Amino acid sequence: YELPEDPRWELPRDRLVLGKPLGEGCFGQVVLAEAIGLDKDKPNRVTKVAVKMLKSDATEKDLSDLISEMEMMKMIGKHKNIINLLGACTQDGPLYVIVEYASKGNLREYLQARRPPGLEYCYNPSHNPEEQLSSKDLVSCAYQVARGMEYLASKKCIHRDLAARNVLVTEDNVMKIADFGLARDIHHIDYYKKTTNGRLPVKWMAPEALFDRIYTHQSDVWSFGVLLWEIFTLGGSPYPGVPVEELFKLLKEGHRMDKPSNCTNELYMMMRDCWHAVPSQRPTFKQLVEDLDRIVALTSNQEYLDL
Amino acid sequence: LAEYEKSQIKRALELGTVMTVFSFRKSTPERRTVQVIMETRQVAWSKTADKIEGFLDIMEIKEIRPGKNSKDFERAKAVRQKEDCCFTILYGTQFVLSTLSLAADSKEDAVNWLSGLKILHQEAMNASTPTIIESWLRKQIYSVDQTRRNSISLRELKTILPLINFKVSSAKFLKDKFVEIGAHKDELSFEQFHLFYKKLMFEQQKSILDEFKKDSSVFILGNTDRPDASAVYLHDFQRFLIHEQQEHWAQDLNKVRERMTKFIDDTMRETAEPFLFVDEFLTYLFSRENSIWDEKYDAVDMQDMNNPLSHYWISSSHNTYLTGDQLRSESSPEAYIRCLRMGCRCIELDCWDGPDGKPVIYHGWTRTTKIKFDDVVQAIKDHAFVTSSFPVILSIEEHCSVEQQRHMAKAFKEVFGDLLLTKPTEASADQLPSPSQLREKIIIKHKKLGPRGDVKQQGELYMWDSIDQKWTRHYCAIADAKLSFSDDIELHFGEKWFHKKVEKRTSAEKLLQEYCMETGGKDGTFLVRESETFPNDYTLSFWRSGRVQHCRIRSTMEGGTLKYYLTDNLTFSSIYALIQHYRETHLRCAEFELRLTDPVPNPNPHESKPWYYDSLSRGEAEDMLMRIPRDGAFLIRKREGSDSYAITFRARGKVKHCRINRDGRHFVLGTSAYFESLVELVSYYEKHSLYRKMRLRYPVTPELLERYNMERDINSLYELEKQIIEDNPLGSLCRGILDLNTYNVVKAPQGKNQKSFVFILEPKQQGDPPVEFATDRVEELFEWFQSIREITWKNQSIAIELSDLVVYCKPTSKTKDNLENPDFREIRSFVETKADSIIRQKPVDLLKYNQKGLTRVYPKGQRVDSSNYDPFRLWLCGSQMVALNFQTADKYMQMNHALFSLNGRTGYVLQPESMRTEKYDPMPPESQRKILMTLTVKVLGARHLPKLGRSIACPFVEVEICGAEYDNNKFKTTVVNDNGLSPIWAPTQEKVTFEIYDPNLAFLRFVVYEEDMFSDPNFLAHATYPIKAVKSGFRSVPLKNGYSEDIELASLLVFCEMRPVL
Repeated sequence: YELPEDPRWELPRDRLVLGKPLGEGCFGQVVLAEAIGLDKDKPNRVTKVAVKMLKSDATEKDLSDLISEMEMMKMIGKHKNIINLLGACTQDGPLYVIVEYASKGNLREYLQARRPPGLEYCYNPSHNPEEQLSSKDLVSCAYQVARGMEYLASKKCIHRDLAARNVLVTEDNVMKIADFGLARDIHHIDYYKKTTNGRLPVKWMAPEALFDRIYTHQSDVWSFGVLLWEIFTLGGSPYPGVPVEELFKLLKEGHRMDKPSNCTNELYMMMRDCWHAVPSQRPTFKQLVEDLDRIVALTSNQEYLDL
Repeated sequence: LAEYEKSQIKRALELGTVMTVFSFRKSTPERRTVQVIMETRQVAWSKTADKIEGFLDIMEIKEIRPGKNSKDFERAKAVRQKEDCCFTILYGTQFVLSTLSLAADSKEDAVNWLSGLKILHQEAMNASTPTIIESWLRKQIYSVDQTRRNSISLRELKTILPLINFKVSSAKFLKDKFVEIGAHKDELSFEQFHLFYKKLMFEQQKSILDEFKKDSSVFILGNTDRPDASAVYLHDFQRFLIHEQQEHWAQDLNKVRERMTKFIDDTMRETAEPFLFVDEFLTYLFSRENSIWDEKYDAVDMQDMNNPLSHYWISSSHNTYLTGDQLRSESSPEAYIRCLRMGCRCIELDCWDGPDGKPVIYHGWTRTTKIKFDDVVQAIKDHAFVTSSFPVILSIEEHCSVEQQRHMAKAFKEVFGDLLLTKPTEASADQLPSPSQLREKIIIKHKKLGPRGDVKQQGELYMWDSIDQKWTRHYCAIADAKLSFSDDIELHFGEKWFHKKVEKRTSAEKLLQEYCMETGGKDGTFLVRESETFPNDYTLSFWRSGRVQHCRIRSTMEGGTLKYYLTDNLTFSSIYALIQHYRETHLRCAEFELRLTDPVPNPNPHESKPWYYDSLSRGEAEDMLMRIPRDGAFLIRKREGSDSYAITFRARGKVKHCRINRDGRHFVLGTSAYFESLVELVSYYEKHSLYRKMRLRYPVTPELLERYNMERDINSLYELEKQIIEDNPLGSLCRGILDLNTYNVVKAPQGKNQKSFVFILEPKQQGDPPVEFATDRVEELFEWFQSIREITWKNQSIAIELSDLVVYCKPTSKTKDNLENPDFREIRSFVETKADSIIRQKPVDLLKYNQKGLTRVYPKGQRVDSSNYDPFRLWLCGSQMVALNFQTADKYMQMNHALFSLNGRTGYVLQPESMRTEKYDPMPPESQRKILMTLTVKVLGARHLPKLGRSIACPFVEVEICGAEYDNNKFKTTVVNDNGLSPIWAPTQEKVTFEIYDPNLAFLRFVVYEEDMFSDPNFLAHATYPIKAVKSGFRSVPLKNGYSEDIELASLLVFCEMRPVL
């Protein structure tokens, strides 16, 4: 195959040194690599990046899927609260996608690694008392993710797999949405074959996407409500002890997950709003952004000069 | 002219008029209002009346000329303006005179312009010292801000102390002086400043007067030398002049009264006994009228102009056309004009071939430009006799074709007429005439017909270096199977307000707090930082009108884009928009209405600079310094364990470490220079010199350090080094010397390194790196390549007319080195080496030839640096045409100006009769030498030493006797620290004894140097005087820059006593 070159994203292959792989999907791999001269004004600067590449036995459809994925990153643009494409190596070698690197991984495991004592399933020797996330930290993380979906929906992007696994934590803890812009065909995804083998986020989807496969930004709002539930369960598994088979009748009967122990009532009503049965009455991400900013301003207990 | 008339003339000059300004920098002229300012005595030209754009000191104006006869009016723009209205003014303290060219709108205005400028010039030259002190203080006030205001605040004063080269000791006695002078609320009216100024000098340097009174002497001062002002009484003052200063005209009291009346120049002081204050007496003792230099020699001595011309030292110059080095110097007629107005009376023309036929002038086989000959001679006439009407001697090193000499002589005669000398003045005489007899005449010196009536490659080339990775233009020459080349011939993130990683809000509030309190305390002033508490949001942490507060820059997304907004009242994209709109228009909270002032820079921006190392120990720093061969290399390093910094550099091939400390936010170098930022430090020292004459040119970064390690060999200059210097034709400019024998040149067809024409050195030893000189022209490349190639392997010449024109000063080499049979009509053209050989061998014979014959000496071509040689011995033997380069400034050159000041800078100086006697010998041995006059000198203090660079001077003084080897004695004065304006040399240090054997020709030379942070003396100012012109007493030497121009208020007090040996 051949790929037309784009001078704006094309980076020399020899300036990138691959390192230890970070995570492997069903078809593609991501590695932590070092890119030299990402800043055109600073050709000698080394940047830690995440490089995605196909497998050795990858098929042509996966190649087209990665081409579409890089193109979607290019059209959506740049935003702090999403993973941002930095460039691509398309000529004279395997297709490499150079994007930003998150040192602290996805927010589910990051939150799970910060659970306070008495809440742990097992003892964590890596517990640091100086990094414990206050309520302000959870509300700020939620605000950052909501800002990310506002940017995506502003670009007409439906994540379709919004999850705590699907947002990364930078070294600066700054939330960055991952796995967005995936034009993944909804042809046939089984409800009964776990992820990395093709399970839909059935515990993350809204009923319209669950039954009629209606994926929308309101489904995105529902999944972000699931994110809030997980965050205030500290990366908790949605619907604990609920089988996938019973999820259909539970959501159809209007059942919703309970109040997290350390979660306030206002945020709880926000979760109720995100989980409204009717998508049209579900709140839009801009209003979630403003409400979360207000909760942040109230929680941060810092004076600010109302101009 | 009447005085009522003067009123209108000056007032008109004071009101000013729109006046067309020309200069070489702008092809299109600028309409700008020009007005004279009495208070500054500056003729300033600007657009807006609030601020004056260009400065022009009236005193440094050396002449005013009408018409369009200046280098500026060649843009063919003033052509529209009539000849009469146009003029130009020449000024400055450099051999090239910076010019201000003006085009008028009506003639009468132009005439009044020139008239007023002239009259102002004479009054300024006549102006009393306190008045000019007032003008200078006013100049400082005009400088501190361009609003021309008449007030100063505390902060402007403190920033003004460096301007006056005075250091504030602790800033706590300064407010005390404020209390004493009565000024309050940190404001200064003009006269409060004037009084404070006087008080500063007086309190600083009252020990001068403390020694002045001394004891065992006529009563001049009483015990009221306390800072309390006390009066100088007229009878006491004339007592002082008659006894201490030994002034004959001081015998009359009325003269003394007139002198006080002039010097004080106060219309309030109309008392029958005007009185000088004790501090005013100090100002007198530093003022010009108390110069050591005796006025009586200013009047050209006519009776001394009756001797035959063979008995006069003459003002002559060597290849004057060169305004700089003999090589690569612009040649302009203004060089000749300034030369003649100096008082030269013998000038050199090295005419060469004329392109269209009319000859030109340029130093032979060099790149100095060409100027047409007709302009040269026209300028010669138009300034031949204006300052001195005595005869001039134009010397011709003819080199053109016969027809071109014919045209040259024809132009001579047509433009000179009677001014030229075309017939002997005394046909039957057997000797040179008196200079008086040759007044208003022009002598042409040039090779005549024979006894029977019948008669290297150089250029600016290119240097490609892998280290520098750029092409540098270096001057290059070839000789002795080697080549020499000289030195070189020549937006949030990056803005100051953006501070990126700041530790905390408390830290930023502090940083702004110290920034405000040390200076510039403003209301609502800002500091842009990053919130450690709020994500994805900036922070405009702002001082609040005597306080500091913190508020984050609000941030929201809108339209998919960042909206760096603020409460929705104001939202923008580039932080610049909000910052500015908040600067002019106050931000409005329900609490207040406040703007933004200070965009403080980063605390350590130098970090982002590659040349800056974070923590580099001394030994490793030395290691990288020794690895790097280049001179001009520098690197800065934070000294471990201390907040202080160090800068390391290779110069002379020696590594050197300089320690820099920090006071407040300023970084202090040594103990004097205060620079805000290290980036500012390097940016400044790139365009100036720090050590010796070395400048910080080459940054030392590891990324360039590998490329250093790639190639580490550059051939270098290696008093044996001085021997190599004199050997190579490029002289002291030869930075790089390379044996061209070791290289086998091959011409690069296409060249390399992005240049059109280059050629390959290809050394014999293949490991030697190439050099690859490049040219401008392909033909130049071919010429150079073939040049190195052979390196590896009735009338005859003079046109009859011009030869007829010479009547005196005949060039004869027929006698060769023999001096026998001196005839009055001949000239001997000597070069310094052979001249000195003759002087060492047969000095008496040189003297005997001289008293009849003419002796012309010029420096060798090996001094392409225009450095003047040692000519004192030449006058001691009486050499007549001691031709020098006026475009330089060396000790010997100031000896020239000292000698030729006498006789009203008319260029002639009658030799003493005793040296003209047959019995006397020029060079006397030890036995014949007999001390003739003892001369005791004690310098005391100085005033207004100028400022060289950002470093405040630490001055000392050298007083010495420029003269013969037996006459050569020096004296240094204990250097003082951080005291430029009002320094005191040791009141305790003793007087120095000079013995003078030959007073009729010997020079008193005062010089002032400053001890740098490297303890290296540098040139501040000089004063050279013929000892015959030295007066006695306590007198103020008026100081003078290297180019023989006086500096305002520059003076050293010195007590000089000349006792003849009896």
